[PDB]
Amino acid sequence: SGEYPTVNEIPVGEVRLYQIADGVWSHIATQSFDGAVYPSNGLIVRDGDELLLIDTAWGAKNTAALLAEIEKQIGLPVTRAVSTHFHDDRVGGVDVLRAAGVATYASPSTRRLAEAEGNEIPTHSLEGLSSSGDAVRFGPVELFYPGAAHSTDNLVVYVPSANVLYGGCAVHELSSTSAGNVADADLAEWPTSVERIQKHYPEAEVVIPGHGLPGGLDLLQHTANVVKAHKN
Ligand SMILES: C[C@H](OCc1ccc(CN)cc1)c1cccc2c(-c3ccc(CS(C)(=O)=O)c(Cl)c3)c(C(=O)O)[nH]c12
Ligand SMILES: [Zn+2]
Ligand SMILES: [Zn+2]
Repeated sequence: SGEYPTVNEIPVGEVRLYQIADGVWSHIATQSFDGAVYPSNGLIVRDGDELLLIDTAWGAKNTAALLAEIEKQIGLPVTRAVSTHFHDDRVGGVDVLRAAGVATYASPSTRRLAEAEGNEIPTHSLEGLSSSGDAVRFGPVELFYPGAAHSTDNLVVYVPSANVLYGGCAVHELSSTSAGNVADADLAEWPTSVERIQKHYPEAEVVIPGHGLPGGLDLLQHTANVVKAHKN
């Protein structure tokens, strides 16, 4: 009823949307992984009379439910999707999107890692993002590669019309006490990559983590703090 959704409002298989700003929503879903249940976020950005989707809802059935929820709540077609790294919470559901006519995109780094891992593979490669600090436009957003952090391929997304920074899994929520799933992370480089985000997007007003509650710019420093403490 208006607060940011959590698993206690989200059975696995259901999707909720949350209005972030004019023409910007997050999507929230829950999934089971290794015997525990987790929430995860993605983004939806209005692109004229179409929608740009950032990240799947972590699974085929969740992503089908996401498309149905978008039709119910927004009613504009999702035409393109970008996955911000190669893990299942970002690409799991790409096959569903592709069969629903959505054009799916990711960096070549993400595509190679997804393929090697056996995860679903976005169709189209996003060039121009291979060096840290790189940025490219994609419809109503800017895609930015900050360097290795949560994963070597992680991208962040900025919505300039609303000063919304979608950090994906390189950014953690304020209540977090650990750095999440670090199996593919670079804990030593992560703070430097976060510093690059801070320098590039100093006017961000909303910061959205890959998992958990949005907040403000403090999520960036908090993420560096939790990562440094995990490393140590
Ligand atoms: C889908 C993704 O795959 C990662 C992966 C990597 C490698 C392998 C081996 N090839 C297999 C899978 C995945 C799966 C499960 C958990 C996570 C978490 C996560 C973990 C703990 C917490 C704290 S919490 C809520 O427990 O208190 C939080 Cl927030 C987030 C993240 C994340 O940090 O982004 N990503 C996750
Ligand atoms: Zn991940
Ligand atoms: Zn994640």
